Amino acid sequence: EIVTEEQGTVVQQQPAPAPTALATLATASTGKSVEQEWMTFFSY
Amino acid sequence: TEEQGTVVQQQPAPAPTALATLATASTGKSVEQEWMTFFSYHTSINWSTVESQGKILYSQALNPSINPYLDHIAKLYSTWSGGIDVRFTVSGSGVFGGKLAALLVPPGVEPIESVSMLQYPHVLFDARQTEPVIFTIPDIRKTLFHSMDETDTTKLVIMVYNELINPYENGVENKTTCSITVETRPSADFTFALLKPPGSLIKHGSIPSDLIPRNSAHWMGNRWWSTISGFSVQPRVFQSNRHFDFDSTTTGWSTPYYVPIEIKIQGKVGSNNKWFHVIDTDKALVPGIPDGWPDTTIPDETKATNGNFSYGESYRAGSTTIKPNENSTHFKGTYICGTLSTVEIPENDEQQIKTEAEKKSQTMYVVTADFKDTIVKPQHKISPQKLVVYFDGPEKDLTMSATLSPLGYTLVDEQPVGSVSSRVVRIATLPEAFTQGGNYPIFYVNKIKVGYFDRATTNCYNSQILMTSQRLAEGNYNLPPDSLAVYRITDSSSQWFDIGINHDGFSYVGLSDLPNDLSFPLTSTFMGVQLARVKLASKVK
Amino acid sequence: EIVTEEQGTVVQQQPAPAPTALATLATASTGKSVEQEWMTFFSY
Amino acid sequence: TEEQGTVVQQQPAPAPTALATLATASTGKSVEQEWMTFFSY
Repeated sequence: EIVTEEQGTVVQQQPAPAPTALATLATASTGKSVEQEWMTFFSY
Repeated sequence: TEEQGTVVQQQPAPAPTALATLATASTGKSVEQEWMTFFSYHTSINWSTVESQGKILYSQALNPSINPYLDHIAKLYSTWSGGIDVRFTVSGSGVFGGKLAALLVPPGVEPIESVSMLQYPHVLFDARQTEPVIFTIPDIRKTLFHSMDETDTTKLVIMVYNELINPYENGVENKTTCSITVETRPSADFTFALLKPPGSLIKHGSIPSDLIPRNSAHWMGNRWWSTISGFSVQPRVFQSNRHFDFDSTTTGWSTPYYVPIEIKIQGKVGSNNKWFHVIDTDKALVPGIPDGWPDTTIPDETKATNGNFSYGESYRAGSTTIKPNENSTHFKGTYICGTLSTVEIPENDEQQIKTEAEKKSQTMYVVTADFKDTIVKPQHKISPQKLVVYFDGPEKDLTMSATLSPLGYTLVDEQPVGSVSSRVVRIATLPEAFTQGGNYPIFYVNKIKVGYFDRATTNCYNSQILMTSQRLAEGNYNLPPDSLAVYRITDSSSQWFDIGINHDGFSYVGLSDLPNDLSFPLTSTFMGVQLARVKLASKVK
Repeated sequence: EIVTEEQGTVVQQQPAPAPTALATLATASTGKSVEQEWMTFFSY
Repeated sequence: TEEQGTVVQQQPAPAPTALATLATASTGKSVEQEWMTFFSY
């Protein structure tokens, strides 16, 4: 059959934490807010 | 609180928002980071019915590099965190049989090609897959985030569970293959952190993912400029000149490039010989030694007598034997170098030299050794004093400057160039690499023009590919001294084998001997970093 | 299997915009109205 | 009333307060002058 761009069966595996919680700890330390930060400052 | 600078009002104003709308309507813009809405080619895997249980067909660690877009963007940042989905699309025949096991190896653990790895939680997909399998690699870490230099992350491994099998296949020694394409898509929780000041370095060091060119067509040697044509597995590899390590250090006297050798000779009255001394040189790395001065020396001792090429009939193409005694050539193990010489006519006193100055230029034969006016002794420890040139040089007190460019080599025997410690020139020490645990070191081979023979050529060893020497020289790379920068080489056939680069700069292979039948139009791809203690992978017949 | 004259599964492509938008832009600049325009005017 | 100097906006911002929280959670910070909560030789 036909397979699109994100198509595909996703399998789950034993060693596997909480993606979200980890993400938060990162942005917490990082300070991430906007995805394209180079749009918020002037570059030489 | 306050932004530096004052906003002024310009007349031509961007005021319209509709313009944007129009743009959007005709382009169909939705999301801002499109690479997150689709899988993109990463690598391909050819699963063969010869590859047995336990073999690893794929092993990558979570890193921006496993994705085209992710990677190109990472160059802008200094921090990343999050996982990435890896989608495998197996495409074989519905009549085949076989399973493939997937497993996630936590950070701090190096996987090995053993079924032991399966005494750990693992899922498996079959050879006759219908819909793609997506494995999402979690980002297990003990730090709020990752530093662009970090490599020790979760590793995805694909091992052969049950050997692929084809019924319709003949019983005769043959083999069928089942192709599998690997793509990636950054998971939702994936993100780049702080921007990195363009031009800045990575304190701990950039990952060595570009030390070997993608096409073997751009593989020049760090010893001879000719492009690589083969490899040679040796229980010990060594070299010093133009060989750089990950610290960017070099025990040599030349840069990672090939440039003309500006030299300065001096002749003296009454000299029945033709060997000369080098008194000075312009462009030079190590003070006194000319940048690019050949790395090989003469074989044995011999009287400094004028002579020409001369090889017995033991060198006539057709004889599988060569007696090194027939070779009467005195300037053996010498590097042929085209030249453009000039003479410094002394002040107005006696222009008896203006005669030797107007003479046409000769091609000098360079080498490195000790020069006792009567006999030339082979010296493998270079110094501004052991620089020796040989040709039809003037027999009158003089000072001549020349600019030469190595083009060939005075053949000595069947053995390849620089395949022996003793004949390898060095200054302080001589870098080396020995076989370590199933991983043998290699020499990159390329052809070099020879002596008086026809358009013939002999083999020349090289410790690094010119580029590795360049990158490693001008770059800020890094990797644990107990690891290897692994790359996978694929020939223009179904053959391939991994190459690991040592911190010292030498390359290894997981075989005790590489094939000859290698269809040379080659292609290399970075695999990642592995403990040296693990046997480099390969699939060769 | 028998395939008719218009038979076929339509698959949607990732990089594709909304037709209706561009569509009208055309109709608007072009003034398109009927189809066999030659039905609406006498020709020499 | 006025503080000498002008505050400008830098990009890498300290904005996160959670960082502090994490610090605090793993160190167990309570009081600011710890030497006041115990006798010392």
